[PDB]
Amino acid sequence: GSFVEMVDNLRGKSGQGYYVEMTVGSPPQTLNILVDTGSSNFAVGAAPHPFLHRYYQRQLSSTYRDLRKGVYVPYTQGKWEGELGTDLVSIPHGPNVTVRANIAAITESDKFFINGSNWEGILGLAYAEIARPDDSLEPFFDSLVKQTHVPNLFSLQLCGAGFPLNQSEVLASVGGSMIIGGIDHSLYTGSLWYTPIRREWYYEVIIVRVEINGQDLKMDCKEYNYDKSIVDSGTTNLRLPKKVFEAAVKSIKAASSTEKFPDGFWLGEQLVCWQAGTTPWNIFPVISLYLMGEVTNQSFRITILPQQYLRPVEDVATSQDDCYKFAISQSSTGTVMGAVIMEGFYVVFDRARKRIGFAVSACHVHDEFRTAAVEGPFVTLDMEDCGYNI
Ligand SMILES: CCCN(CCC)C(=O)c1cc(C)cc(C(=O)N[C@@H](Cc2cc(F)cc(F)c2)[C@H](O)[C@H]2C[C@@H](OCc3ccccc3)CN2)c1
Repeated sequence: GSFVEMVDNLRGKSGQGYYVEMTVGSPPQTLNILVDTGSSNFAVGAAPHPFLHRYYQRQLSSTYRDLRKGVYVPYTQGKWEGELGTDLVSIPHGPNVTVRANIAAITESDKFFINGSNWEGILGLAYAEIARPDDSLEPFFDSLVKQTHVPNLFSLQLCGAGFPLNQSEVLASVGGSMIIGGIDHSLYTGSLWYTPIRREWYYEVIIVRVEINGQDLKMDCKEYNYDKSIVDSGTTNLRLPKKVFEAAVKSIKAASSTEKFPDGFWLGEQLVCWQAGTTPWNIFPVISLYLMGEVTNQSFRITILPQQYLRPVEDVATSQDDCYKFAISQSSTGTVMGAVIMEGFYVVFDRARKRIGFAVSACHVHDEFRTAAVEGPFVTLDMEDCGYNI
């Protein structure tokens, strides 16, 4: 591991997001910021909000510059409205550099901030193409690279605990690592496999095959990427296109058929609980996603365990049972490889080489019988046809 200063700089959990500490302004104002590879705006609470115990105070920053422009960002989930400006930004546990970056000062929001998440802003790490108001608003990471010598690459190790973290525990627990400008080899085991970034807007990839316990889901691969497939730390669940979700759930139900679960469970809405330590991991199937490789006609697969797709939640009775929610849900906007999927892997966003790398995470949750995996190569033909074109 060559980036010790950035190792263990993340906190949080899949259900509320993973955040990194940042400072904005002069003198520096410390804020916790949601790491979001699924959007491209850097925005911070800039006005009192019931769920915020701190916010960006522009009038206290001598380096604050007003862009005299409003900004609106409607995500899939919530939304916020703000005022554009620029200011000096640093990452305490990051590269020892300070950059001037665009900042959306959030003045109004709806279903955006999360009670108890401990974060006050969002760091959109994707490309300018999806930045609001438009692509002229340079994203933070682009500014970082243009203004410093930091390599155009970042890597994420999101660490799920495998069990519930109460409010005090999640504040004292290490949630992972965001290595800015490099790859830290202590964060993964085995080899890194790379899939092409199809197009630079979201971190778009192409899934070419899906297996549930080795059984081919057997759908036209274009269905897996309808209308796109993205890697998104800002979404908890693995979200799948309607038809793919229907097929996957039918197969996961068939594989786990020795136990019957209520429809509410499969809808990702209700928890299921087992007596302490008795979660029947073995009845649940592993899920493999095959991704386009960088070599013509070659693919590789990432394999996740139910310890990734079943999200630990506290029992509504705080009892001693081990409880979980099904973290796979339906999408109308394409596949979203969310945080629960990212928790099984060290993910390298190699912007410089337009590729995303995956390796088994040194912090993925597993059991003595099965582990997450990244394996290759596989001969795969016509993978370009798996991509969707509007
Ligand atoms: C339930 C709260 C949120 N949690 C739990 C915590 C992560 C979730 O699991 C969850 C569930 C769903 C169904 C959606 C989102 C979501 O929108 N997540 C947002 C980031 C985000 C927004 C927010 F309001 C609150 C957040 F905690 C994080 C991502 O950017 C999506 C948006 C989409 O790109 C659209 C887009 C639009 C404009 C500009 C750029 C991109 C692809 N990536 C998050």
